[PDB]
Amino acid sequence: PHTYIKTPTYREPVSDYQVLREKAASQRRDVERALTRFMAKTGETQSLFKDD
Amino acid sequence: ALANSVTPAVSVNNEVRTLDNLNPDVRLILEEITRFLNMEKLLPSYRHTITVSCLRAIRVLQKNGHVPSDPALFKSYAEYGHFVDIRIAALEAVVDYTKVDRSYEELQWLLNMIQNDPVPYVRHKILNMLTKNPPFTKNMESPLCNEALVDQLWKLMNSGTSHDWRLRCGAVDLYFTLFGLSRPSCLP
Repeated sequence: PHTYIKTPTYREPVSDYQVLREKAASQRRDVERALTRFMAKTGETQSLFKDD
Repeated sequence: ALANSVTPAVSVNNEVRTLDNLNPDVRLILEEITRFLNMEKLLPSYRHTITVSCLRAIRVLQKNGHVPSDPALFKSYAEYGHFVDIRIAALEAVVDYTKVDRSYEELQWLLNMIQNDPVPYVRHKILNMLTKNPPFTKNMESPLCNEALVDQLWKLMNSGTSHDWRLRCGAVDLYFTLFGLSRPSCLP
């Protein structure tokens, strides 16, 4: 089967709860960090340290 | 819980607390409270509970030697247009700062805010917090034991708080906590 077999294949699915929790957590943390840095850079800003 | 984990930092020769000589533990805590406070600025909570918790945690980090002891952030959160929980958390941080750093101008800022603030509940709360966490007691020798402060607080008991009946009793409590039942000692 190769000369004639023609059975399709699929991509490897990641159904793991641990890595799905990790992916959703890290994507939420990264998008909220990007959003807060963008909003603090394009407006009035404060700083806990001198000129930070 | 993040604020409870903060232990006092090991400053060497009173080294200025800058960003490079930060604790590797406290940098993660500071990143998290910065993320939380900034996200509260865009998606606010029910009664700004995360603002109150993050201001309390920044005061915890300032009480140890981690963040520079600067009251300007809490002085900006204690303005009139903010929610009242943010205001009393920021004013609690300013009262704690003027107790630890013996600040004269912060005590004059707090007494001015007692005299002319629009919300009378905030004035009563500032007198209450300055009674609970006083800048000095009667036993302490402090630089803030002038005749000028005795005259200001006697003028605040006598006049000034004549319109509320709760600010006047709070000023009596503050004068009792600071100078006691007898004649103020730090006086001619």
